[PDB]
Amino acid sequence: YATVSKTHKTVSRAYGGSRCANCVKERIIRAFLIEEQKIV
Amino acid sequence: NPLTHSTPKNFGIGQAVQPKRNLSRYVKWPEYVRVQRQKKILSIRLKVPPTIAQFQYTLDRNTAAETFKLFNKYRPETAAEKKERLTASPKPYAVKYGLNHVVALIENKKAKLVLIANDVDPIELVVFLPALCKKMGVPYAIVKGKARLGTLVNQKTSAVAALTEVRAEDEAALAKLVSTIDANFADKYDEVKKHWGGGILGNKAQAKMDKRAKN
Amino acid sequence: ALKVRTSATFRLPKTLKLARAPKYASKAVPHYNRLDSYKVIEQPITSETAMKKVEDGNILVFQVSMKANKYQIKKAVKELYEVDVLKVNTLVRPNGTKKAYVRLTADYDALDIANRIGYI
Amino acid sequence: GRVIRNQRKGAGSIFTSHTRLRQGAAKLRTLDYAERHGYIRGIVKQIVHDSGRGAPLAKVVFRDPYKYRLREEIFIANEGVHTGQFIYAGKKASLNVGNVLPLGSVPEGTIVSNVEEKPGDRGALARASGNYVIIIGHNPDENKTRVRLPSGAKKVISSDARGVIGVIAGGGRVDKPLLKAGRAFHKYRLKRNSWPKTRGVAMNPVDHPHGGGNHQHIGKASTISRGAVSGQKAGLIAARRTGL
RNA sequence: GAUGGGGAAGCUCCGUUUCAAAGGCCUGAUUUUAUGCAGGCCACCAUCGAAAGGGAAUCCGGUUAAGAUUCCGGAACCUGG
RNA sequence: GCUUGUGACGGCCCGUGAAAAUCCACAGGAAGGAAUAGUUUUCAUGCCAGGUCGUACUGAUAACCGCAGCAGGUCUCCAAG
RNA sequence: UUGACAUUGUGAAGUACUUAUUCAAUGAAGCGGAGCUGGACCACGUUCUAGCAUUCAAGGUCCCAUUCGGGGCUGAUCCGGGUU
Ligand SMILES: [Cl-]
Ligand SMILES: [Mg+2]
Ligand SMILES: [Mg+2]
Ligand SMILES: [Mg+2]
Ligand SMILES: [Mg+2]
Ligand SMILES: [Mg+2]
Ligand SMILES: [Mg+2]
Ligand SMILES: [Mg+2]
Ligand SMILES: [Mg+2]
Ligand SMILES: [Mg+2]
Ligand SMILES: [Mg+2]
Repeated sequence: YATVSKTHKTVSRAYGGSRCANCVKERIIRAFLIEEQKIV
Repeated sequence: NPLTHSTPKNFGIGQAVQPKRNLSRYVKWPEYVRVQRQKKILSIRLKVPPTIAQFQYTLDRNTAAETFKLFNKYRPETAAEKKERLTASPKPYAVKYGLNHVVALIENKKAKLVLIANDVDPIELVVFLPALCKKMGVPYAIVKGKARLGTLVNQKTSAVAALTEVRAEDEAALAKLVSTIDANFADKYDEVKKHWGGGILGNKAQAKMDKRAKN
Repeated sequence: ALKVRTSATFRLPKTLKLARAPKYASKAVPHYNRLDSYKVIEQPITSETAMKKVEDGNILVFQVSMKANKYQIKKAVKELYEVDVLKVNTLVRPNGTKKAYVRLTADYDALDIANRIGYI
Repeated sequence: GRVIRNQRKGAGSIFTSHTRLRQGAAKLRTLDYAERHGYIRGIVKQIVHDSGRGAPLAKVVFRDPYKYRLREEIFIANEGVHTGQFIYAGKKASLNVGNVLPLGSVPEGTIVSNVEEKPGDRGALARASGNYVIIIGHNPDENKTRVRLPSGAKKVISSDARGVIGVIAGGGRVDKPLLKAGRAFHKYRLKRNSWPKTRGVAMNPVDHPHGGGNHQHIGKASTISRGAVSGQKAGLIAARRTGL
């Protein structure tokens, strides 16, 4: 992995080469809803 | 004002990471530090025999300064002025020091005032002096600091200091100090001999005992 | 007041360290170069197989000291024989000596070097 | 005679525990400020098998109060605990399965497991699968708590000792017969070298106190006193009674 | 299997992070010379242990009496700078 | 079809079937930065260097061990009709 | 294994204390006492959710001598240095 370019090792999104798209989607939905519940 | 905002942090249990606080009470000190601190505590927790307990009383700051003021006027000759004298001389007046030297002076009733250090680690060296001075009628004062006594004799430590002869212009000052010093040490030696020191409790044990007595 | 200690762990303090200033020399006479060019290159090897590599392969064969590496062999040949070296291959012979295959650059001919050294 | 089998085990050469595949020592958190005053929330990451242990283990992640990182704790999982569940540990934790509470902050008849004998030893009692501790009394003036142990014994423990609400998972394991020597072999392959066992009466007198004779028999009473020495304690040690 | 420590008349025994003040890489500060001095970071604390476990990177053709994925020709690749 | 590699699955356990070096990504946003000028050596091309030790041969009814050129013993890969 | 003596001290009456000794834990983090605030002697920032939490902390206020920033107090109550 040290010889290849970075474009082969990541995806143009948050948590690109760490978490898949569905898990990133769950993180965002959970973050928004929980913080809204905190205010109320 | 329109850009800066106030965001106080919550430092309760389960909240944000705790800030940096002073933890000097909880420092794991080196072994030698703990031993010298625990040695101080242990000698206070136990009952102290009167012969040792008499050394907890020291001359207070006021007349101790007057005492050292008189003794500083009889400094022993230094090596620098030793050469000048050697290269026909008036009779010298100086402070006598040295444990063996001073003890012999006391036994011959030649010492007029004896200063005793209160922090001699081999305490046996100096523990018998108050009784010896009392027996021989030589006034004595337990003073604070073996390093301070050494300063006026050009030594690191001295552990004892004595005046045997004084100039005629300082006899009045010496006589006044003897009266004050006698009232603090020589006159009260009889009852201090019957008092046991120590027995002090720790901070937490003291509060626990007070709480138990209260309720 | 006292120092504020944010950590409960006590560490050994950093103290000044002085460099050595000896009052007499350790040996007072430095040793000369233990591996000079004459000690690296011991003697050429003139076996018939070695001679074939000279004329054909443009390669000089030498017996070298057991303590010399390829850097020292290349340096020794350049100053002893005023030639450029392409690469050096070495091996330890079954009799306990080291043999080096030294190949010169294209600008030099090994045969002309060999007869100048004295062996043909 | 020679050194008998049970004496040789103390040297610990070939009789040590086989711990290559162990997940780690199963312990509670270290008793800290958050535990003794409030509560701290942890998250169950996974429930995994541990070699040589019948009961499953739970991996619970807590946040470090004093610096920014995560801390990993290995617990013995109780029945009902699942991945993604929040675990609350402390003096003010709720009375729910999987929560860790002091024994003095729970009502009478509570079922607990992984109970501390002393505050801060991180769990000593009721660790095997299907076992639990019943709390049967409180002594607030003496700060003590009376409990019942899986063996049936009654013990008095400090009220500051911690425990986990619920029963250790994996119960009912010993009700299934092993049914053959092969499964016994694999059971102890990951515990220690204590299987198979040779009967003493099948040995020679040099090997065992039960050895020898023209018939296979013990020859003297197998009840051995507590005061006997090593090499003699083979059989029923300090037996109060025998028989069915 | 050293060290710190504790045993043992002693040869030596225990123990491997242990009741220890246990160690060094990013750079700032200096243009007297090379590293004194300033915040912070990190506390993991010897070492040995696999030519079948883990692991950066090479291939084909030709060549000798006996050498080659090691030499020759051609064509590649990795690491450090 | 044979040998071998591999993929998606299924059966089995009171057995659920190593560790570490090492490499990469992300979160974070300390600093560093342009207009007559700077930055990227995770894009392309170009330059230099890569030490030390092993390397022949037998591997067995004759090169190993059994007193020996002993019908014994001694781990493994390739496998045509 | 049992008794005696030594280690071995301190206070009361017909068990109590602490300092020796012993056990255990923590890269010795929040102990003891008091004082605020609340409630009725107790509490005094966290419980629908597999998210997130780090740069002497933002803010408030007091200094430097304005430049790119630095220094106190407060935020985060005092007291005793007995790690628990
Ligand atoms: Cl046996
Ligand atoms: Mg070689
Ligand atoms: Mg038999
Ligand atoms: Mg027998
Ligand atoms: Mg018998
Ligand atoms: Mg050893
Ligand atoms: Mg090694
Ligand atoms: Mg060959
Ligand atoms: Mg070969
Ligand atoms: Mg042989
Ligand atoms: Mg032989």
